[PDB]
Amino acid sequence: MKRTYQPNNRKRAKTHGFRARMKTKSGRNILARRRAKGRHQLTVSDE
Amino acid sequence: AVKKYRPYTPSRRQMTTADFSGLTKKRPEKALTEALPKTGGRNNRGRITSRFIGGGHKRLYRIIDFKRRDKSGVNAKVAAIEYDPNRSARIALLHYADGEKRYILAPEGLTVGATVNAGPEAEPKLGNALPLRFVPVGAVVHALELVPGKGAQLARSAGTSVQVQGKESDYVIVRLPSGELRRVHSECYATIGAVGNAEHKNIVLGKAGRSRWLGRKPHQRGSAMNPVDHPHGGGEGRTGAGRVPVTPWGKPTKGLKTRRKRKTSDRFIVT
RNA sequence: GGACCGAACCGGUGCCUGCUGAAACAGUCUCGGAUGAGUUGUGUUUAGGAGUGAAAAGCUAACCGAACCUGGAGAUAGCUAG
RNA sequence: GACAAGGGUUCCUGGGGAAGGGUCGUCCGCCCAGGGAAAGUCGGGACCUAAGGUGAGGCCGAACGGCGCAGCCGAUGGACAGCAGGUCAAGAUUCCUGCACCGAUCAUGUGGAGUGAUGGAGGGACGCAUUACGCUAUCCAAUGCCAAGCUAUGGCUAUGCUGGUUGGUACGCUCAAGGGCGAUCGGGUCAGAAAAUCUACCGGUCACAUGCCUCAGACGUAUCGGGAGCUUCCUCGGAAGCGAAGUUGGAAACGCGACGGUGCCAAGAAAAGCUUCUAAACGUUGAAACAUGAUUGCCCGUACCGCAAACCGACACAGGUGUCCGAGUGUCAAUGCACUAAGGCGCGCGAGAGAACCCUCGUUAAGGAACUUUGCAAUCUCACCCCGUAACUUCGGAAGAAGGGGUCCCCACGCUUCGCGUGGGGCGCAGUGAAUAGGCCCAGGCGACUGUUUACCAAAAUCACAGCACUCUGCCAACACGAACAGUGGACGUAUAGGGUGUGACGCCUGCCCGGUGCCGGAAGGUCAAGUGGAGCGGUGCAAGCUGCGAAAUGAAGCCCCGGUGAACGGCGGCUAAGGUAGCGAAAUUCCUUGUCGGGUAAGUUCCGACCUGCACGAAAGGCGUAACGAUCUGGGCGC
RNA sequence: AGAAACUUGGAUUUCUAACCUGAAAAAUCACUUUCGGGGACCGUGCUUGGCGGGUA
Ligand SMILES: CC[C@H]1OC(=O)/C=C/[C@H](C)[C@@H](O[C@@H]2O[C@H](C)C[C@H](N(C)C)[C@H]2O)[C@@H](C)C[C@@H](C)C(=O)/C=C/[C@H]2O[C@@H]2[C@]1(O)CO[C@@H]1O[C@H](C)[C@@H](O)[C@@H](OC)[C@H]1OC
Ligand SMILES: [Mg+2]
Ligand SMILES: [Mg+2]
Ligand SMILES: [Mg+2]
Ligand SMILES: [Mg+2]
Ligand SMILES: [Mg+2]
Ligand SMILES: [Mg+2]
Ligand SMILES: [Mg+2]
Ligand SMILES: [Mg+2]
Ligand SMILES: [Mg+2]
Ligand SMILES: [Mg+2]
Ligand SMILES: [Mg+2]
Ligand SMILES: [Mg+2]
Ligand SMILES: [Mg+2]
Ligand SMILES: [Mg+2]
Ligand SMILES: [Mg+2]
Ligand SMILES: [Mg+2]
Ligand SMILES: [Mg+2]
Ligand SMILES: [Mg+2]
Ligand SMILES: [Mg+2]
Ligand SMILES: [Mg+2]
Ligand SMILES: [Mg+2]
Ligand SMILES: [Mg+2]
Ligand SMILES: [Mg+2]
Ligand SMILES: [Mg+2]
Ligand SMILES: [Mg+2]
Ligand SMILES: [Mg+2]
Ligand SMILES: [Mg+2]
Ligand SMILES: [Mg+2]
Ligand SMILES: [Mg+2]
Ligand SMILES: [Mg+2]
Ligand SMILES: [Mg+2]
Ligand SMILES: [Mg+2]
Ligand SMILES: [Mg+2]
Ligand SMILES: [Mg+2]
Ligand SMILES: [Mg+2]
Ligand SMILES: [Mg+2]
Ligand SMILES: [Mg+2]
Ligand SMILES: [Mg+2]
Ligand SMILES: [Mg+2]
Ligand SMILES: [Mg+2]
Ligand SMILES: [Mg+2]
Ligand SMILES: [Mg+2]
Ligand SMILES: [Mg+2]
Ligand SMILES: [Mg+2]
Ligand SMILES: [Mg+2]
Ligand SMILES: [Mg+2]
Ligand SMILES: [Mg+2]
Ligand SMILES: [Mg+2]
Ligand SMILES: [Mg+2]
Ligand SMILES: [Mg+2]
Ligand SMILES: [Mg+2]
Ligand SMILES: [Mg+2]
Ligand SMILES: [Mg+2]
Ligand SMILES: [Mg+2]
Ligand SMILES: [Mg+2]
Ligand SMILES: [Mg+2]
Ligand SMILES: [Mg+2]
Ligand SMILES: [Mg+2]
Ligand SMILES: [Mg+2]
Ligand SMILES: [Mg+2]
Ligand SMILES: [Mg+2]
Ligand SMILES: [Mg+2]
Ligand SMILES: [Mg+2]
Ligand SMILES: [Mg+2]
Ligand SMILES: [Mg+2]
Ligand SMILES: [Mg+2]
Ligand SMILES: [Mg+2]
Ligand SMILES: [Mg+2]
Ligand SMILES: [Mg+2]
Ligand SMILES: [Mg+2]
Ligand SMILES: [Mg+2]
Ligand SMILES: [Mg+2]
Ligand SMILES: [Mg+2]
Ligand SMILES: [Mg+2]
Ligand SMILES: [Mg+2]
Ligand SMILES: [Mg+2]
Ligand SMILES: [Mg+2]
Ligand SMILES: [Mg+2]
Ligand SMILES: [Mg+2]
Ligand SMILES: [Mg+2]
Ligand SMILES: [Mg+2]
Ligand SMILES: [Mg+2]
Ligand SMILES: [Mg+2]
Ligand SMILES: [Mg+2]
Ligand SMILES: [Mg+2]
Ligand SMILES: [Mg+2]
Ligand SMILES: [Mg+2]
Ligand SMILES: [Mg+2]
Ligand SMILES: [Mg+2]
Ligand SMILES: [Mg+2]
Ligand SMILES: [Mg+2]
Ligand SMILES: [Mg+2]
Ligand SMILES: [Mg+2]
Ligand SMILES: [Mg+2]
Repeated sequence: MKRTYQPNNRKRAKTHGFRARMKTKSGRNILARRRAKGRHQLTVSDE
Repeated sequence: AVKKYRPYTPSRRQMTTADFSGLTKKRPEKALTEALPKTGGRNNRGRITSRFIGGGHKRLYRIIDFKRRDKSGVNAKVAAIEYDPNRSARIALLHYADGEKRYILAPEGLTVGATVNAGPEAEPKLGNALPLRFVPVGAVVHALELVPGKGAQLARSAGTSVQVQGKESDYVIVRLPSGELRRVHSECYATIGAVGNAEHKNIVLGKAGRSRWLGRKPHQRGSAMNPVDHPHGGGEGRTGAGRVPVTPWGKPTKGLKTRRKRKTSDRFIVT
């Protein structure tokens, strides 16, 4: 009955982290998209 | 000359394993061993390519000297003969009068402590490495170079002979273990005699686990699959219509060789 | 010793119980493996007609004969409702 | 009980009581405020490298982008100096106490000169199972020691009872298993790019036991702690002082000695630190290194939950969660079972009642499967000794076959102890006295076998499997991912190899049919694109010329045509190319069907055996057998 | 109809600077080079026709 979400600070920082989004173009597109929405840090790194 | 077992288990009844008594028991000899087996079942970009590779006992690499060209005129003593995990064809450690160790393939019948030699002035003794121009007609050799330099390539698995045939200028006919006839440059080096461990064909891996220990992994039939997965697969019951491989083609007698420059450099290839 | 019995551990055989559950797959009892083709941690690599798969069209973040999200997009609806 | 992950103040104190808490609530993991978290030595970083990631130059590519050597990043691994105690309400190898250690910089002296790299050497550098010797942790006994007191119920008056019984450090000609060991001179340049006094090879010499070197651990002396308890105060229950003893016997690790031994094959990381050598450079008055004193010690993590009410599950959820410790008695052994220590808890509604019915249990007359689709379910069996044990077999096995006996307490005698044998005696319905512990057999179908699978209705007769066969591939291999003359897998592989395909241990075997299709080979002829060729036909112009169309001949692969090809797709029949060789047959195949006969039963639509009339078996989509195996499916029997 | 020359095409053959490719002090690349082997082939760019349930 192990469930889907098994936390992990290095996992989450690695995939999803701001350095990871900034790497690929399409990630930087997620960054421009969220900034445009004015999200309170959509970037997952250190909120 | 191969081990057997009483049927004390269902799978030891057939299992057989090779003789080791002739192998010197010694570690692979550090510094001659880049190890880094780095087992890799897949392909350059993360896709599987040759199906069914899978982990077996970790190996280390022994760096064979497949050319033996720079020690010409320099005698070497046979230090020992050893298992090689990756070669199916025991290696022979070599202590040169230069005082540098080097591995070689083990010729069948190469006793420990024999002297061996390389270079054009080298008698066609067992284990010597000399050019094909200097090999007498009909002689049996292994560890031959496809090109002068670049190293040997054609006679390397255990029991593999290549017998010399004729001699055109700047070239030498030969019979490959496959039986094809090949012109080959007289400047290529080769080693005298057949490859050793000749009886390796007859070991019978007695159980599944053995093929797993070797790193081969269970090998699916198409007929067991589903149409989605493979052409033979699907259908209620069992069979198949048209016989073709994974992605489609012949597996009976579709010629696979192309129309290459190599095609001019061999006589009567078949079988 | 892909040997035996058998805890841990991995599993899931038959019955019952549970069925607005204690639980969106479980419990007691029973049962298979248990030095091996074994079990497990961390790091990491392969993905959508694509990956993986001792092969069920299985699995690919709780319903995969082709995932999710956004978008084309108010798709089209000889059909049903109003 | 201690951790990692994850959580994020949930920790401690003082308050609170709306809401969360399945009821309550004066309480709480809830609300409010204040405090608590201490490191040269533990983990990480200023060190190292693996998979993987990244990558100046470099190789590709409609863009964006994909690769890729050195290099760099990256612990899950390598390297590395501290132990014993005390104690906040709340931290502790971090603070305090006692002693110790590590690098750095400097000063005094000894020394007295050589230091010695981005480069060489060696070394760090490793598997699995099993196993001898010694030892500690640690546990057990007692009329050993120490401390306390009482005891009474019937008795004991202590040889009863309860509790305790050593950790660190330093010295030691004390004991001590186990464990590691070559030393050297010279030679060859052809060996480490060069060098080298380092390493590799060759040779001259002792390289027997030995001989060195090493202390696990023990004993002892000292010393710093600790120590059962005791003393006083007491603001409700804490605080501070003092402090005995430390025996003899036994058991024992997966820890230590260790990098021990032996056997095995599937043959068991890298790099730095580290030890040697030189190049270069400085230095050869003032060097290395040693000693003593000093100053010096950065950054991050430490609270609390952490098998769970503090993490994943929407919950204070019966689920899930990697490592480490995990005492005692009994019982062949054990992390098993029963009771229990330390420790932790009684699961955040409660009280009555003692109807139907439902769940989970205990017993049951006579009968014993008559139940039913089926013995489904639940009984029966049950551990360890002893005797005994079949067809069949691949000679291993079937086998824990089947079956029978023993099992407790006491005395004596014997023995290899704990324990056991023997003899005699005692008690109960009963002695593995409670708990953990197989029901067995005959006979078939299918698969040889262990294994694998439909996360969440299918575990199988499915997949895989060893073995077998065909076929492909000569190496920039065949095949496979791919923007692609990049790169990569195959593979640092080489025909005893690798891909594909079907078959599926083992044994006897594997028949007839190349017409159709695929494949392999042939090649006189038929056919066949673009292109080469340009006969001729037409427009326009007065003309030169410019222009539309276009025929023969010639022109590849391919197909027609010929031959072969079956563990190639395939076929082997009707009241064609061939027409079933062995084997088996009412079958997992049989329609008519409950075929007919027999066996089993009182009675047999099932099941076993025969027959053949095979609707519509048959030889690697393998045929027929086959010991062993099976939570397989089918029929019987014993026991219950 | 016999010779010379300009030749232009086709096929056999052979050669070497294009190009491919391998060892050596410098691991992918670049270099010298000894050189070595292949070699106007292959690879690739455009076009011709065949095959093409692999895919759509
Ligand atoms: C009882 C178990 C489940 O029901 C069924 O299987 C079936 C129920 C009906 C009888 C059936 O109706 C029939 O359809 C027919 C086509 C026609 C017929 N007509 C003639 C009337 C009709 O009668 C269905 C389709 C009706 C429909 C409402 C439906 O889809 C109900 C779905 C699920 O709620 C039910 C469950 O109760 C959930 O049980 C789950 O079991 C798992 C194993 C658990 O892990 C757990 O999952 C977390 C649990 O909860 C999900
Ligand atoms: Mg913010
Ligand atoms: Mg951050
Ligand atoms: Mg034998
Ligand atoms: Mg695939
Ligand atoms: Mg196979
Ligand atoms: Mg299938
Ligand atoms: Mg299907
Ligand atoms: Mg298909
Ligand atoms: Mg069928
Ligand atoms: Mg098919
Ligand atoms: Mg394929
Ligand atoms: Mg076993
Ligand atoms: Mg499973
Ligand atoms: Mg379980
Ligand atoms: Mg069993
Ligand atoms: Mg078993
Ligand atoms: Mg597809
Ligand atoms: Mg799913
Ligand atoms: Mg969810
Ligand atoms: Mg869909
Ligand atoms: Mg619409
Ligand atoms: Mg539209
Ligand atoms: Mg439509
Ligand atoms: Mg944390
Ligand atoms: Mg509290
Ligand atoms: Mg309240
Ligand atoms: Mg309030
Ligand atoms: Mg309340
Ligand atoms: Mg209330
Ligand atoms: Mg409080
Ligand atoms: Mg690094
Ligand atoms: Mg690397
Ligand atoms: Mg990259
Ligand atoms: Mg790389
Ligand atoms: Mg680490
Ligand atoms: Mg340390
Ligand atoms: Mg450290
Ligand atoms: Mg300190
Ligand atoms: Mg206190
Ligand atoms: Mg604490
Ligand atoms: Mg302490
Ligand atoms: Mg020196
Ligand atoms: Mg021992
Ligand atoms: Mg006593
Ligand atoms: Mg006592
Ligand atoms: Mg003492
Ligand atoms: Mg480095
Ligand atoms: Mg703590
Ligand atoms: Mg914290
Ligand atoms: Mg819970
Ligand atoms: Mg677990
Ligand atoms: Mg224990
Ligand atoms: Mg115990
Ligand atoms: Mg015990
Ligand atoms: Mg227990
Ligand atoms: Mg608790
Ligand atoms: Mg009675
Ligand atoms: Mg009876
Ligand atoms: Mg009846
Ligand atoms: Mg009946
Ligand atoms: Mg019946
Ligand atoms: Mg039953
Ligand atoms: Mg017999
Ligand atoms: Mg016997
Ligand atoms: Mg049997
Ligand atoms: Mg058995
Ligand atoms: Mg009696
Ligand atoms: Mg009796
Ligand atoms: Mg009992
Ligand atoms: Mg009981
Ligand atoms: Mg039957
Ligand atoms: Mg099976
Ligand atoms: Mg299922
Ligand atoms: Mg799954
Ligand atoms: Mg099931
Ligand atoms: Mg290339
Ligand atoms: Mg099959
Ligand atoms: Mg046949
Ligand atoms: Mg019958
Ligand atoms: Mg029938
Ligand atoms: Mg009868
Ligand atoms: Mg009858
Ligand atoms: Mg039936
Ligand atoms: Mg019959
Ligand atoms: Mg059949
Ligand atoms: Mg067949
Ligand atoms: Mg079969
Ligand atoms: Mg049969
Ligand atoms: Mg099984
Ligand atoms: Mg059944
Ligand atoms: Mg039965
Ligand atoms: Mg075309
Ligand atoms: Mg289609
Ligand atoms: Mg078509």
